[PDB]
Amino acid sequence: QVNTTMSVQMDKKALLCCFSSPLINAVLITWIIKHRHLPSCTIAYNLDKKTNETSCLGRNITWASTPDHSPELQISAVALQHEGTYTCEIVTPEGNLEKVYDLQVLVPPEVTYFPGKNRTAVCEAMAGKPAAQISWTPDGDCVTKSESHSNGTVTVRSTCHWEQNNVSVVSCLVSHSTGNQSLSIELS
Ligand SMILES: *[C@@H]1O[C@H](CO)[C@@H](O)[C@H](O)[C@H]1NC(C)=O
Ligand SMILES: *[C@@H]1O[C@H](CO)[C@@H](O)[C@H](O)[C@H]1NC(C)=O
Ligand SMILES: *[C@@H]1O[C@H](CO)[C@@H](O)[C@H](O)[C@H]1NC(C)=O
Ligand SMILES: *[C@@H]1O[C@H](CO)[C@@H](O)[C@H](O)[C@H]1NC(C)=O
Ligand SMILES: *[C@@H]1O[C@H](CO)[C@@H](O)[C@H](O)[C@H]1NC(C)=O
Repeated sequence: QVNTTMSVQMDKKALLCCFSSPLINAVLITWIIKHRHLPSCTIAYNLDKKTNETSCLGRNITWASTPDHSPELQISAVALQHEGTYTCEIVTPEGNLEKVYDLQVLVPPEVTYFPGKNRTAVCEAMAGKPAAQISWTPDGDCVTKSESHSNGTVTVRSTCHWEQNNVSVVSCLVSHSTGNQSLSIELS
């Protein structure tokens, strides 16, 4: 329930801090990783016996470094499969402690822009997470179509037409939390 929401972009490295203190007497540290559909996996470290185990092979999930006073999980390269709950269960001589992360994966859209026939322009934001928002300058008569994909990404495709014959150059803004992208299009 009490958790840290964390947003990480595709292909970037993510670091999930369990705690950072020389005072916490951790005997065993376990990360439990849960997904909506994908099966769960675990990385565990025995600080007493200096031994470790993993059921996360092929998921690019490891200990950032050997855990001591700053136990930290590392995702070397974030991918859609990484979205889920990351729970750090700490066993100390006094009892149990926990740190929960809710990891969200952001996918930047792949954009394209092009003029069409009869003073139309097309702006597309391919497979973004969340869906990108497309806006035009100046205002046109547009049709925007969004397609949700099974991986959680959304493709947005916009086609406009401008009445005013004083309009020769149009601008498309593709807004996204990972960064805005805009380009101007010369009408036919
Ligand atoms: C994390 O906390 C937020 C805000 O309270 C909540 O919306 C979300 O569902 C929680 N997630 C988990 C995995 O507990
Ligand atoms: C964890 O286990 C793997 C496989 O047994 C090992 O290669 C790795 O060095 C261990 N990690 C740490 C932080 O000791
Ligand atoms: C693991 O990450 C590396 C880059 O650090 C990447 O080349 C590889 O394809 C990734 N493997 C999986 C299964 O995600
Ligand atoms: C998500 O699905 C779309 C549509 O199949 C695909 O174009 C895109 O490459 C996928 N995204 C990722 C990050 O796998
Ligand atoms: C991206 O564009 C939107 C819409 O104009 C704006 O609200 C937002 O501040 C922009 N983001 C950045 C980082 O400039």
